[PDB]
Amino acid sequence: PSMDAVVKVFCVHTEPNFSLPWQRKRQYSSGSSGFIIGGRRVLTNAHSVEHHTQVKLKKRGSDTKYLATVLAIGTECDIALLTVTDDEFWEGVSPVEFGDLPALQDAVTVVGYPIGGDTISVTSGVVSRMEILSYVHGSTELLGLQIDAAINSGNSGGPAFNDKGKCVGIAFQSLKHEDAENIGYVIPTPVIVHFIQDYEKHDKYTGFPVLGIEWQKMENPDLRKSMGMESHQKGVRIRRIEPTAPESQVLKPSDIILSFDGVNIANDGTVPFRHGERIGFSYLISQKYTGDSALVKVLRNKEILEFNIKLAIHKRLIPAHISGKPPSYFIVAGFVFTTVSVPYLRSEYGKEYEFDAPVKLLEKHLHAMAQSVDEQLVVVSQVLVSDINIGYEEIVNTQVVAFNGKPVKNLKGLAGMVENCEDEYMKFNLDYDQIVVLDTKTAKEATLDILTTHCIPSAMSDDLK
Amino acid sequence: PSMDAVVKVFCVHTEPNFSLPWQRKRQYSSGSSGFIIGGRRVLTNAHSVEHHTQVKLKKRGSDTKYLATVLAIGTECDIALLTVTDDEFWEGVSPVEFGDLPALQDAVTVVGYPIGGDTISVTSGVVSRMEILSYVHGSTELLGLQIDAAINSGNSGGPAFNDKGKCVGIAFQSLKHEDAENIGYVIPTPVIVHFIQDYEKHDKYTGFPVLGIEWQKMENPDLRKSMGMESHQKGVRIRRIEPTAPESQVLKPSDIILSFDGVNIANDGTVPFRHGERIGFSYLISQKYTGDSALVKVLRNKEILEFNIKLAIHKRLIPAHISGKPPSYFIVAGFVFTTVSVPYLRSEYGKEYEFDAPVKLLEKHLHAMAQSVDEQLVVVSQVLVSDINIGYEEIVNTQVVAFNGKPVKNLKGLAGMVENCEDEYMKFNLDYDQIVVLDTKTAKEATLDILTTHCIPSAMSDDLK
Amino acid sequence: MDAVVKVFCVHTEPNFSLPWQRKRQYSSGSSGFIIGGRRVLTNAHSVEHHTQVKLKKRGSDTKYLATVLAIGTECDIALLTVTDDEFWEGVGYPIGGDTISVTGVVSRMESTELLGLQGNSGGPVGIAFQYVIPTPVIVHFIQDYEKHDKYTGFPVLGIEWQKMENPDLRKSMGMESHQKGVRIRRIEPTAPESQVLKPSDIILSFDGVNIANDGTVPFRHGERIGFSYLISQKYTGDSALVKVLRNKEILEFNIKLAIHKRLIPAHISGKPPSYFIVAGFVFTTVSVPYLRSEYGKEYEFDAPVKLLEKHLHAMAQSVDEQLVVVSQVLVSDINIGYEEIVNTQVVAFNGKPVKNLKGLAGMVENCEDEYMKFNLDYDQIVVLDTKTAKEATLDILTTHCIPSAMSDDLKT
Repeated sequence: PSMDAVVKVFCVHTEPNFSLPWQRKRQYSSGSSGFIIGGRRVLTNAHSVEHHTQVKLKKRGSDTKYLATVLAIGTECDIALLTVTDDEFWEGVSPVEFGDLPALQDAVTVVGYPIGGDTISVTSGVVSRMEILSYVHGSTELLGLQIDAAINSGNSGGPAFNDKGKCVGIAFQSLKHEDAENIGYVIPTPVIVHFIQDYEKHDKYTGFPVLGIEWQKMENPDLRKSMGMESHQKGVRIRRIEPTAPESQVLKPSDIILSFDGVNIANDGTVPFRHGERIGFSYLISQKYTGDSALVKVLRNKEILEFNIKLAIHKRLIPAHISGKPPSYFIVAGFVFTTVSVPYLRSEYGKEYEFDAPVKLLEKHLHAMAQSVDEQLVVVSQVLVSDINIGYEEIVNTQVVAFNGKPVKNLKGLAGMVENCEDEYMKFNLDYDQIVVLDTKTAKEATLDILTTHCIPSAMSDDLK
Repeated sequence: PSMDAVVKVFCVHTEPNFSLPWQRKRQYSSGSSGFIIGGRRVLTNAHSVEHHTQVKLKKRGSDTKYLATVLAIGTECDIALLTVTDDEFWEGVSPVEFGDLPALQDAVTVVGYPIGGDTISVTSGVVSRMEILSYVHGSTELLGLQIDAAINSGNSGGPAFNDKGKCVGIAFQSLKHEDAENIGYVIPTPVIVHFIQDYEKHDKYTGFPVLGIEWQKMENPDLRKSMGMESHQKGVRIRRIEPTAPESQVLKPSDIILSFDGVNIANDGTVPFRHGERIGFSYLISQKYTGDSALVKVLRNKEILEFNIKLAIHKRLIPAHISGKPPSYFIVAGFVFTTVSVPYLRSEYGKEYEFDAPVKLLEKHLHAMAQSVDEQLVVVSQVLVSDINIGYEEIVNTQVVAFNGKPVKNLKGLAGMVENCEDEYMKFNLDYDQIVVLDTKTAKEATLDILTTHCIPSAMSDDLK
Repeated sequence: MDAVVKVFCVHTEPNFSLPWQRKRQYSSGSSGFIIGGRRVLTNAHSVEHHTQVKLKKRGSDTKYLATVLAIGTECDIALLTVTDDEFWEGVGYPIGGDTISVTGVVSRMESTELLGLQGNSGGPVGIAFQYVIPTPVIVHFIQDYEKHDKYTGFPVLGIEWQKMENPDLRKSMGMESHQKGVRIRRIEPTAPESQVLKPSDIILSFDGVNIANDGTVPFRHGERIGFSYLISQKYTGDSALVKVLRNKEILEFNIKLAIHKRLIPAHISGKPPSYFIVAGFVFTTVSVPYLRSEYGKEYEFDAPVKLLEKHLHAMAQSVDEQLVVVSQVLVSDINIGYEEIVNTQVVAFNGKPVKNLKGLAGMVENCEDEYMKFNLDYDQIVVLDTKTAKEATLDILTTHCIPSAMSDDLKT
C-alpha cells in the first residue's frame, strides 16, 4: 500500500507518419502506469500519452475505465498531468504524497503494472546515483535518480516510494540500457515540482531553460594562466554560443564562467550539490523557470564581469521532437520537401539512425547550431515517380540549399519561393553539388495528378496554407 | 501446518470415447490434492474425479489408502465433495476451517502435492485480483480469486490459506495460462459455501443460475437519450434472450436492465462490490440458488417495469460437458450419428478446436442459442465403410438437418424417424446442401454386420433404446 | 534475345486496412519480352499496382516509359506496350544488372487452375516467374485480350455439386446403370444459369463430354481431370451445351458463360478500396485483401467466424450485394462507448436492409430522422444523433488526414 492510488493508463494514439507526412498511422492502444496525487490529478509519463486522442484510467480493484483529460504534457521531463471528471474514480483513494530527494543507496520501491497485465507489480531497488540526463534523446538534460531496478513498459509512470511510504518520483524506463542490465531511472520530485508549479502558474507547460552555450574544462594550469585566471579562480571556458539565444549574446566565446547564481563552478564544470556530492552546473540552470534571470560571472580579458541573463528554452536546428504537431511537408511535381528532425531520422533509418543516416545529416544533428530562430534543415525526402520528374527518382533525403540563386532558410520560405516563382525554370541547388531543374509551368500542373495517384489530400501541410 | 488435513486423491477414471462413443477408454489412475473439512467431509476438484470408478485418499504420514465415497460433483465450480467410511482415516486430524473473502494483495499459501509425488508441497503468493470466470470452458462464469502463484496438476484441489491459517478456497489450475506465467486461481469460500449449502438442502448439486440474456453496454449518451433514459439512470441493453429460459421471456430485447435485486447496475455492466471495487453484475446472479427469484428492474419503452423472475441453469445448444453421462449415438448402415458438445469437439479436433473445427460448427458453438429445451446439433460423425454406403465414406462431422422432408430436432427424434420410416428411401438432408440417400430395407439389414466388424455392442446408446 | 527487355517497376499499393491511403513507393526489377503487334509480355505480380513501368532494351542506354495493356490476375500474366516507335526499331536479367542471363529443373513436372506443379521473372516455353507460365494459359490470356480488347478472365459454371457414386442415390434419382454425372447442390443467384438449371439436376455432359460420377472428364491416356477444366478453357460469353437429368428426364440447355461474382471478392482488379465514414465509424466492404490485411496470412483461421462463414459459404443473392462492416471506430466524443467495434457487419440502417456500401452511404445522406440506428451483427445497435453525428465527421477526418468522408466511387 497505498496500491489503490496506482492506476493503469489506456491511451489511444494517432501518430503522424514522418516518412509519409500526409498520413496518420492506424489507431492503436497502449497501456502504462500512473498514480493519483492531490487535487484531483494523475501523473504519468509524457511518452505514454504522446499523440493521444483518448486516455482512460483503470483502478486495480474495478473493471471500470474512466475517461480522462490531459491537462499538460512535459515532454522534456517525460511527465503528463491528467484529471478525470467522474467523481466515482476519485472517491475513496488516498492520494500519493511526495517525499524528499533521496540519499544514495536509499531503498526505493516502484509500483506499477506489467506489460499487458492489469495486476499490481512491485519492484525494489536502491538509488544508485544522482544524474543529469536527457529523458528525450537530444533534448534538454535534467536531474534524475538512477536506481538498480530495471523498468519496462508497463511500470514506467508508476510511483517510486521511499521506505517512509513517500513518493520520491516517477519511474522511467532507460533509453540507453538493455532490459537485462537492471538499471532504471526515477524522475525526481524537484523536477515534478518544477512541472506542476510551472503549470499552476502559467496554465501551460513552459519548458526547462538552458543557457545556450557549449564549454570546455579549464583543468590545465597553463590554459588558466594564459587567460588571466588568479590561482583561486576556477570555471569553464565558453566554446560557442547559440546564435538564437540572444539574451546570451552578452556572453562571448572564451569567457570563463566562474559562478552561476552565486554558486562557485569548478574547472570540470561541477558545483557542490550535497555533503560529499558534486554535480554538473546545469542543474542550477534547469531548476529555474523559463523567463527567470540568472547571475553569471565571467572572466573576460583577465577582468571580472557579471551579467543578469534572461533564460530561455533550447532551439535545436534538428529538433528532438515537434511537440506532437504534424510534420510539415510541401510537394511539387512529386518532389516531397520536408524538414529534418529526430523523429524524421528515426522513422527513416531506424533505432540506429545515429550511425545509418547520411553523414551530411548526422553532422548537422550532432554539431550544427541554428543560425536563426526560424532556420530549418530542408530536404527532398523522396520523389513520387511520374513523367515530369524522369531522371530524378533516386533522390532521397538530400538538403535543399537554394532556389533560383536564393538561399533556403526553411520550408515555408521554400514554399513561398516556389509559389511566387515567375522564372521559366525552377532550379533547386541540392547538397553534393547537385541541381534539380524543372519547367515551372509543367511542374506545377503535374502536381495534382500525383497527389491523386498517392491519395495525398493536399500539396502541403496546413501550417503552409 | 495444519498439513495433516491435506490429502492425496487417487482416482481411477473410465472416460467415454467421444469420437468412438460405443467405447470406454482404458482405466487409468490420476493423483491430485484435497483436504479434510468439518463433518467427515473432503474437498477436491471436480476435474480430479471426473468419470470416477473408484476414489482413494492418502494422508501424508501413512501408507494406507482409504476407499472414499463421492457425495456430490459441482462441475461448474470444479468442486467434488467426498467422504470415507473408515474411521481410522478421520481420527486425529484437525479439519480445515474457512476464512473470509480475502482482500487484494493479501498473502495466500497453497498446500498440496507435486505431480506424481507423495510429499507435501507449499506455494506462496498474493491475491492479485477478483474475477468472474469459467472453471469449465464454455460453462457458467463464477466468482474466483486470481493469485500470482502458478498451480499445476497435483496441487489443484489443495487448500489455500490466509496468514491467519484460515482456508480462503480451493486451488485451481488456470486453463488459459501456460505454467510459466505463474498465475493461478482459487475457488473462493462463497462459491464453496454455495455448493455445500446447495447439497445440504437438496441432497444433490443443483448448479448455478443464470438470467439467460446477452447485453450491450450503454455508455454512449445518444444511445441512452434515444431510449428514454433519464440522466441519473444507467444499465445495460438486452441484446437477445435464450428461448429456453422461459421465466426470462417476461423480459424483452432492448429492455434496459437498471438494477438486480436492488443493486444499481452501471452502463458497463458493473455493480459495486466492496470499498473501491466494482465487479460484473453476474456475481449477483450466480450467488443465488437455482429456483431462487430475483427482482429485475428494466426500462421498457421509456417506462420503468419490475419483474420477479425465477432463475434457472443455462442450457447450451453445444453443451460444455454432459455431466459424466455417456455420449449418445445411433448407427444405421455404418452411418454414425452423434451430437456435438465441447468434449466431442475437443476429442475430434484437439486443444485448438476453437480454430480447427469446421466453421459451420464453430458458428453454433460461439453464437447459436438453443431454440427448444431438447434441441441438439446432430451430425454424421463418420461412415463405417461397407458396400451399402459406397460413395459416402468421406462424410465427417456434418450436421443432419432433415430426414424425408422433416426437420431434425435432436438425436432421439432422428432415431425415431429412422425406426418408423416406411418410405422406400431414407433421404438425409445434410449441411452444405448435400443429401444422403439409402434404400430403407437394405440399409437396416446392413447395420448388424457393420456393428460386428467394428465390435459395436449395440446400434444405439441406451438412452435411445 | 534482343526481344528480351528489362522491366523496372515502381508500385504504389492501397492500404486495405486504411483505404484512404497508399503505401510507400517500392521498386521491383523484372524481365519481359516483345511479341508481334506492338505488344510486350510479362508477369502480373511483377506489375501489380504499377505507377510507372519503363522498359530498357538489350544493351541500350535508354529506358522507355511503357503502358500496361492488360493484367490477368487469375492467371498471373500481364501485357504492355510503348508508344515511341524507336523502341520498336528492328532468358532475362539479374537483379541490379543490365545484362542478359540464361539459366533449376525444367521438365520435372510434379478461379480454377492450370495444374503443373514443381533472375529474372518475366522473360521468355512461356513466361518464367520467381515455374514457367505455360503457353496454353498464355494463349487463352492473349486470345481473350485480342478479342474483347481487354481482359475478361475465365468463365465458370456457377454451381456447387455432389458426387453420384452411391448406387441407391443414383437409383433414387432415376439414373440408369450406364448414366454418370454430378448432382447440383446449389446455384449462384447471380449466375445466368441460375435460371435454367435447378438444384438436384444431374449434370451428365458438357459440350458433349461425358462427366463421371466423381466430376472428372478424360484428359490423356491414363489421366483424368475435373470437369471445371473444360469450362475454364472456354471464353467469357461463349455458349456451352449442358445436359442434365431432371425428374428422370434428359434436358440439354445452351448456357452463355460468365465471370464469377464472389460475395467476398478474391481481389478487386487493382481498383481502389472503398470506404464510407460518418462520426468516425469507418464502413468498408469485406474482400480477401481486406481480410489478409486485417488478420494476416492465417486469416482463414484468425478472422472472426461470422466473416469466415461468409467467405467460405455465402453466395451473393444480388449482383451488387456486398458484405459491409464497421471496420473500426476513429475515437471521438461523438462515438464514446462504441470504440471497441471492429470488423462487424452492418445489416440494417433505420429499419432498412443494407445491401452494399453505396446503399448504406445513400441512406445516411438522406436520413431526416432524429437518430441514426445501425443494426450490427451480434445483435448490437449503434445509435447516433443525426444532426451532431454529421457535424462531428469533418474534424475526425482532419485528425486522421482523410481527404473526404468517402472514396470517389461512392461520390459516383
